[PDB]
Amino acid sequence: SALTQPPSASGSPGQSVTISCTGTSSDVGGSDSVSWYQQHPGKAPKLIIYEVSQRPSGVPNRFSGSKSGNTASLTVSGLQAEDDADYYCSSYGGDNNLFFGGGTKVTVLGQPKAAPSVTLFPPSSEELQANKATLVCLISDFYPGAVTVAWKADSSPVKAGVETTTPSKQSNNKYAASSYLSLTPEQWKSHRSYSCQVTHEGSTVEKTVAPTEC
Amino acid sequence: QSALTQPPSASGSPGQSVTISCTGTSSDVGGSDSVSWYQQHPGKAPKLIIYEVSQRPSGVPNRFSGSKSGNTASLTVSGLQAEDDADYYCSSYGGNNLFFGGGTKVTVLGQPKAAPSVTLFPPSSEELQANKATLVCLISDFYPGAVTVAWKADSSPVKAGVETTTPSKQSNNKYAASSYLSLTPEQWKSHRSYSCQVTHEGSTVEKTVAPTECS
Repeated sequence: SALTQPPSASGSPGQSVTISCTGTSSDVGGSDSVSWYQQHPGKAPKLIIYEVSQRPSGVPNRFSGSKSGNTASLTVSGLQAEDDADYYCSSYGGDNNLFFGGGTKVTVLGQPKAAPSVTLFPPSSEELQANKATLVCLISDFYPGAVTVAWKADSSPVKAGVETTTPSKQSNNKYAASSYLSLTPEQWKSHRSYSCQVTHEGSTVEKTVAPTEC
Repeated sequence: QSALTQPPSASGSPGQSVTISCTGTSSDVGGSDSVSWYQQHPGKAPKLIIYEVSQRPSGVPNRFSGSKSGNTASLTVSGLQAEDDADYYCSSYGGNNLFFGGGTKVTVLGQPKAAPSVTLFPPSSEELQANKATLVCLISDFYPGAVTVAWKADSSPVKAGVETTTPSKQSNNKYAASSYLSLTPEQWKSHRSYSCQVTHEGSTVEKTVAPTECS
């Protein structure tokens, strides 16, 4: 039996948002065992409130928890991009039962546009010794999290051997991805250069690398 | 690092059994019979599946069993079913605070296992000229799509400046990710080496790179 949370809530940077967690007299209304967890997709939930109002060590004083009757509430003030996450409440009930809310996705509205930083790496000596010549185009610090990548061998398009990872949000709240091109040492040494062209929000960043002169 | 230690992953095929551990100290896991286990499917609420070491809440099948020996609690899932593929967490009371593990991803194998290809790249000449010395540890062609990365500066663990992408399925239906360490040129040039350690299916692969006079 789930506790009741709104599926979504939102706020702009620096604003406050309050989200609720409705249970029954025998769980939320029954004791001070209400906890709140903040979870970024693909990461473990982080405890932000326990015993209705208590913050663990390291949780900013911007997160406040309270309860009135059968409804617990979490308020997040001075919203920051890192606060954009899923929030789950829980409460013990009778008979060793532990109830969880269905989660609230809190959206921090209007986050700033950010162009990608692109760094193109030529093949490592270890992999060239291992008869491999992979290039990696590291793409970081971009927002929103959608990019397209094209590769060139000299000035010509590369139509095979390309993989680009699905962008993931990193600790600076901006996206990262890597495009990698698996070349043979012969393909790498036979061209004057390779280039990675990253398109983000209609603007392209191009980087070029060439076989070592060392 | 979480208060209790759980292995980052486990796997098995349908019908197999898996056992996952949760290690603490004598003041938490080994001090009482208060270990709880929680199951969580991506994008869904966690669910309590074991409490007080061995107790199953109503409706949790007997395929799930919990035990404890000294400072280590264990959860066994027998006859693995598709619905068991999830993240599993433990918790315990401590000397009367609550301590948690960092979670174990349990994968019900959907295709053959595949060990990752790990390629470690030193700083590129262009970024060094731009006063950056980012290293990239490319990890590809692995299954299950669960990986843990750690970096070392010489033999010392380095946590600061590390970012690792969430694994994503590539055109060959295997996973890829990259881990990048944002060093300054001073940090890069002043150490003997830097290493990328990739853990997958309980085994660790390490790659090391060191500065050169010419890039």
